[PDB]
Amino acid sequence: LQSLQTYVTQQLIRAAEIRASANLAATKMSECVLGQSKRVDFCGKGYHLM
Amino acid sequence: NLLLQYGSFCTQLNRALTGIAVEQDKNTQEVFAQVKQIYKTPPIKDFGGFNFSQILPDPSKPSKRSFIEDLLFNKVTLAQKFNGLTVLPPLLTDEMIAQYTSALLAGTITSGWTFGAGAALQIPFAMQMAYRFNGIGVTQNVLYENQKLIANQFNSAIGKIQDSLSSTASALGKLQDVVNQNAQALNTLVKQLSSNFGAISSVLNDILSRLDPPEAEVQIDRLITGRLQSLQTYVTQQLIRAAEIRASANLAATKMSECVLGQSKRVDFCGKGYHLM
Amino acid sequence: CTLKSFTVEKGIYQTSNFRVQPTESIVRFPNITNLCPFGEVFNATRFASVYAWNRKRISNCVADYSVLYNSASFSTFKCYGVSPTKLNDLCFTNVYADSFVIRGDEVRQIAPGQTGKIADYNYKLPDDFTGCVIAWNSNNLDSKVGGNYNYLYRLFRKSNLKPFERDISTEIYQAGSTPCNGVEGFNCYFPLQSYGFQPTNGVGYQPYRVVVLSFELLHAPATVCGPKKSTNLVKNKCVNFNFNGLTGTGVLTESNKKFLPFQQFGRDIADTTDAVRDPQTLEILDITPCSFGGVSVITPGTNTSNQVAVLYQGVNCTEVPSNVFQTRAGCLIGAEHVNNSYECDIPIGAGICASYQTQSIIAYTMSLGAENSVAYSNNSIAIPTNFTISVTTEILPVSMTKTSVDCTMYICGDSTECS
Amino acid sequence: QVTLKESGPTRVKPTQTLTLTCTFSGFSLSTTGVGVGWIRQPPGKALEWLALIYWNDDKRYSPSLKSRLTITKDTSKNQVVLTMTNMDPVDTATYYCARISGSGYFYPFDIWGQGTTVTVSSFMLTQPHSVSESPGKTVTISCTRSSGSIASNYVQWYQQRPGSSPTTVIYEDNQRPSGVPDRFSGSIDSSSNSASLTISGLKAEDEADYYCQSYDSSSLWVFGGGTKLTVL
Amino acid sequence: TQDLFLPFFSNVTWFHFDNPVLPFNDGVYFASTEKSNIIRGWIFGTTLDSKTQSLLIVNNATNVVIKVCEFQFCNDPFLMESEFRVYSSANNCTFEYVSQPFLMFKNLREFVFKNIDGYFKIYSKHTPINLVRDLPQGFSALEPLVDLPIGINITRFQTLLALHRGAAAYYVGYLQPRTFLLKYNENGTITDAVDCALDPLSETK
Ligand SMILES: *[C@@H]1O[C@H](CO)[C@@H](O[C@@H]2O[C@H](CO)[C@@H](O)[C@H](O)[C@H]2NC(C)=O)[C@H](O)[C@H]1NC(C)=O
Ligand SMILES: *[C@@H]1O[C@H](CO)[C@@H](O)[C@H](O)[C@H]1NC(C)=O
Ligand SMILES: *[C@@H]1O[C@H](CO)[C@@H](O)[C@H](O)[C@H]1NC(C)=O
Ligand SMILES: *[C@@H]1O[C@H](CO)[C@@H](O)[C@H](O)[C@H]1NC(C)=O
Ligand SMILES: *[C@@H]1O[C@H](CO)[C@@H](O)[C@H](O)[C@H]1NC(C)=O
Ligand SMILES: *[C@@H]1O[C@H](CO)[C@@H](O)[C@H](O)[C@H]1NC(C)=O
Ligand SMILES: *[C@@H]1O[C@H](CO)[C@@H](O)[C@H](O)[C@H]1NC(C)=O
Ligand SMILES: *[C@@H]1O[C@H](CO)[C@@H](O)[C@H](O)[C@H]1NC(C)=O
Ligand SMILES: *[C@@H]1O[C@H](CO)[C@@H](O)[C@H](O)[C@H]1NC(C)=O
Ligand SMILES: *[C@@H]1O[C@H](CO)[C@@H](O)[C@H](O)[C@H]1NC(C)=O
Ligand SMILES: *[C@@H]1O[C@H](CO)[C@@H](O)[C@H](O)[C@H]1NC(C)=O
Ligand SMILES: *[C@@H]1O[C@H](CO)[C@@H](O)[C@H](O)[C@H]1NC(C)=O
Repeated sequence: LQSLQTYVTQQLIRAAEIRASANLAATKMSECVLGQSKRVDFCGKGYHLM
Repeated sequence: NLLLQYGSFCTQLNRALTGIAVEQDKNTQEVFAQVKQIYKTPPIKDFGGFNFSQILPDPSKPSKRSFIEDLLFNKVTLAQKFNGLTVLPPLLTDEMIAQYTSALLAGTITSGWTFGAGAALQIPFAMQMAYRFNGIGVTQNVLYENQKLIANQFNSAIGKIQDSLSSTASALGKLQDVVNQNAQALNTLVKQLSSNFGAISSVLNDILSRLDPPEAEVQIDRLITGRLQSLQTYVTQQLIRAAEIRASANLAATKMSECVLGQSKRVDFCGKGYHLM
Repeated sequence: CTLKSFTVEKGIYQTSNFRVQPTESIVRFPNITNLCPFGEVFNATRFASVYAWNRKRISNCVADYSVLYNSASFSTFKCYGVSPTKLNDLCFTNVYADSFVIRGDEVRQIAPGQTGKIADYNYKLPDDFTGCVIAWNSNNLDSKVGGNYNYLYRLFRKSNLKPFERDISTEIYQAGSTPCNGVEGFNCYFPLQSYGFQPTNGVGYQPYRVVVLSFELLHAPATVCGPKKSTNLVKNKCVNFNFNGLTGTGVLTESNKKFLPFQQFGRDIADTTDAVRDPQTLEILDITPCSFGGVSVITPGTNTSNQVAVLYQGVNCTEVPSNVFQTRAGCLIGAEHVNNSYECDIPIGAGICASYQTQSIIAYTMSLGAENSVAYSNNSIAIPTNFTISVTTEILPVSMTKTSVDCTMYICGDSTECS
Repeated sequence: QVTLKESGPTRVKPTQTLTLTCTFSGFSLSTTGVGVGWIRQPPGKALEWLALIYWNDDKRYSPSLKSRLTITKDTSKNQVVLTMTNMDPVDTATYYCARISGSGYFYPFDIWGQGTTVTVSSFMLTQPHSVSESPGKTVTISCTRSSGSIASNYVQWYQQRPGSSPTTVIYEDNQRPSGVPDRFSGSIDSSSNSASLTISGLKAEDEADYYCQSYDSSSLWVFGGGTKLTVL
Repeated sequence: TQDLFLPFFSNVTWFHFDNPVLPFNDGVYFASTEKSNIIRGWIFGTTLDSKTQSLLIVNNATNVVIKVCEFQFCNDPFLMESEFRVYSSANNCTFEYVSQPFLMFKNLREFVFKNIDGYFKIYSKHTPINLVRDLPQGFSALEPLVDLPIGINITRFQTLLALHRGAAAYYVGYLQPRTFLLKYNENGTITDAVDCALDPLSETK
């Protein structure tokens, strides 16, 4: 039971990082692809075109 | 011998600690190493009346640190070396971080935001300030007709920031809280070794000597389980805090990329009011 | 073996840990002083009579029993309550010494459960006695050519004498029914008689000096302990120690802190001992664990070369028993230091990185990058005349594998009792 | 394991003086209370003690043979030398070197050496000679003291199987050395002035000669006459 | 630390002439005012009679006499000298070890007596202070000087006053277990302490 609880806690911890990465990817897809971003280095080095 | 039959909990704990410790260098690299070249400020200081000597590095001091950085380092104060655990030194020293900050400052005061996208292009500071004023929606003629007043206001503001930072205000509490909580967690982990956990005594030698060896296992095992549970709790707390530290590092890296290497348009991201630089 | 693969990649990997073991295990103890007065009991020139045996109390001193063991004059040496081989280390509260002079054949009945004239009338020893009985021949001292007539013993007495009791009254014995009232008539005799000690008498008639030692244990703290030994000091090495019962393991070094006169050891941080006063020289010695740490191996990958370097973290590098270089994160062997600086290939720590020369492994200080100075002036600008477009790749994870684990099939495995 | 080596000349003449050397291994004579001794055993007559050397500089000699005995120690290479003069043909016997560790009143000769045979060329203790006992039922052997009391000093018992050195079976009148069978026991009869060795059940094999000893400052180590035990 | 400490701002009885017997109550804080050479020692015991042994401490002109011997004291024991009007008989004496005397705007003497685990522990210090008739201000830590392994029971005590043919003031306070927080300077000397139950502010501290 203790081993199972440790595994569950580790999975719960990793899920938060996965969700944060997914949120960042969704924001980047919304901003860089569907428009032209003005904030620097958000969609690559230099002046972002598309 | 009794611990080796419990499995591989300690391998997982060591892996978790290694994963926590390895990402601090990654955070520091992704925050401070955004520049590719070490730019040096020119020996001349003709910046149109602006005075940057309060933030430029001082060669009179051995590690070439800035005055405000010296005050910040002196303001922040305090682990120890003992049996059981050890502390690892960071990959990047303070001198390298200071050099990175100096290079970023020189690039941002000698070339504007051009160095953040490619090769650095020189430009007088007044024309860069006119660029920024045109960016915030004000014509450049008001700058060219009020240059001395703006320079004096900037110098007075820098002096006021120096006075406020030297006023022993509770502004450096963000780092002090992290240092204090890490220190107290480590101290609690160390002090948990003196607990009894239902055994006859906390001392292992007394248990193994006073009692008969084929019947002392019923006393050893409970102490082992208690110590393992305390270690697991400490590891879980460290893993939880690492996520907050990483999120703060990501926010700091984004702010450094956007506010310093360019002129931000989103409000309140780089200070109250219309952000200039 | 640790990576579970026959080929390894370039980098640094932690393999195992190392320790330093003790070698001496010294023990210290204070000076041995205030010896118990055994001399004035055995070597005393005056001895009491049988019926008026002396009694002496000895407490709060170390009792050295080796002098009695190695003495070559005692005739009998018997202990009736304790193992006599363990007298040198056992501790007791108080002890007593009883000394008298008796006939040689009378030494037999100085023992529990034995009956006799002295046993019943003069000196009775309880059956639960815990002590030793010592006697030796003293014919040359208590006997004279004219015959000694000073020692006395009781031979007429109405009732048996209880253990550890003394009767000094010398009133006449009432053998007859009529009260004698001090007259020296028939059935009225002196309850004491004298020994006819002569140098020409037999062995069974010669005087023998007897010393009886008794050991008692009470609820009071023990005072009469046995002597304890000590060893010499060793410094600047990993060694076990025992300072007045305080055990541990560490390196003993000199210290600059000044203890109070009544203080012994220090518990400054986390209730851990780090300084201990020496009980002999009254000096303060610092305590520090000798060494412990991990071992890391630096390799450029088995595809390139098989050469490796070994790094010990947090080591002064003087206890590790090739190029040896001392780094702030512990020394590493098999790597050659250089004056040059390059970009970091394999991180080590504290601004030190290692790489392959491409044919040896070298260690160097990190280089942050190329250093250039921009030509700044108050009337000069730089304007590009061309442009290039570039494409970059960025990868972000979005999800992982979905798994589900059941308890009864994992924890129990279709077992009814387990469920 | 601690062992002792003794060697020397075999032939000897009434006009010649011999010497014996016992070399010991596994222990050092510099240890506290450690001592090495010499005990001779005649072929058909009872064994007796000759001389002893302690860890410090003090020597013990048999009172009846003090003039003819001299023992020297050498801690440089762990050996002791015993020399005897005035050769007389009745001296022929088997010589042992044994180790004793303690004061003398208490500790018996725990470790004995190997038999060395020397042949010529050109306060008492009483013990029954022999007892015969059928197997199974218990048997006792007495050892009485001529002068004094048997309770004045400790009594130790030995057994000596043929072709071997004697081994302790009872020490300090109640204790048992490690490894001996539990059936061996001892007691003291204070009234009759005698000590008895009791074997509780003849369920094993015991073909040996049993001896008793005691210590006194005037008389030093003294051995009994011995008892021959056989199984019917 | 959690040990037997005298509470802060606690009442202590003040005497003057007289020497009544007082209960021990597992700890006693004894203080004697300055310019006072009358107090010589204390008598410790259970009933101060011939049934049970009693501890006697007397400081004379050059040394201190320590006896836990059997005693039968008088009604009012007291000490060109008129001395030793304290007992009438003393036999079966077990501990008789003489030690170095503790003492040879005069000094203020403070003593703490406690009997734990069969040991008698004495803590004392001397400092010259004014303000004869009141307990002074300031802070002071008492250092141990002697430990007697007597093992007897102590439930009552009485002080001994030297009389020549004379009133001296002394303070008596009783200890009880409660928690204190001690402060150590750069040396091993205790500088300040607080009581963890005196005030809510002290609880926060
Ligand atoms: C600007 O850069 C482009 C390349 O990005 C140059 O175009 C090349 O010029 C060289 C000159 O000989 C030719 O050989 C190549 O065929 C051209 N094209 C490419 C794709 O390389 C251009 O000359 C540069 N200058 C200007 C003024 O445009
Ligand atoms: C800039 O400020 C520093 C300190 O406030 C001062 O010493 C220096 O003279 C100033 N520079 C100019 C050009 O006024
Ligand atoms: C008595 O005297 C002898 C001879 O001087 C000495 O060896 C011994 O130590 C003394 N003390 C005792 C207790 O025998
Ligand atoms: C202990 O004895 C030694 C040797 O006589 C001496 O040097 C040392 O000062 C003594 N220590 C004490 C505390 O008496
Ligand atoms: C080994 O390294 C070389 C060059 O570094 C590379 O070309 C090759 O693919 C690598 N792997 C093998 C299996 O040779
Ligand atoms: C290692 O120990 C030696 C001897 O104490 C010392 O001289 C040296 O400075 C130590 N090394 C480091 C890196 O401090
Ligand atoms: C690096 O240069 C220094 C001179 O400052 C010299 O002492 C040292 O030996 C050099 N390093 C190596 C590995 O030769
Ligand atoms: C700055 O401007 C002055 C004129 O105001 C000029 O003399 C000087 O050369 C300029 N500085 C540089 C570096 O060109
Ligand atoms: C004082 O007591 C000591 C021992 O405690 C004694 O030697 C001395 O004679 C005593 N002095 C007087 C005057 O009674
Ligand atoms: C000790 O001596 C006292 C003298 O007052 C006496 O009353 C008591 O009975 C004695 N106790 C013993 C055990 O001798
Ligand atoms: C002290 O009190 C205990 C009970 O707590 C009692 O057993 C004992 O006899 C008393 N006297 C002594 C001297 O211990
Ligand atoms: C300790 O007390 C002494 C006075 O004897 C003083 O000089 C010193 O500064 C104090 N502190 C230390 C750390 O020695």
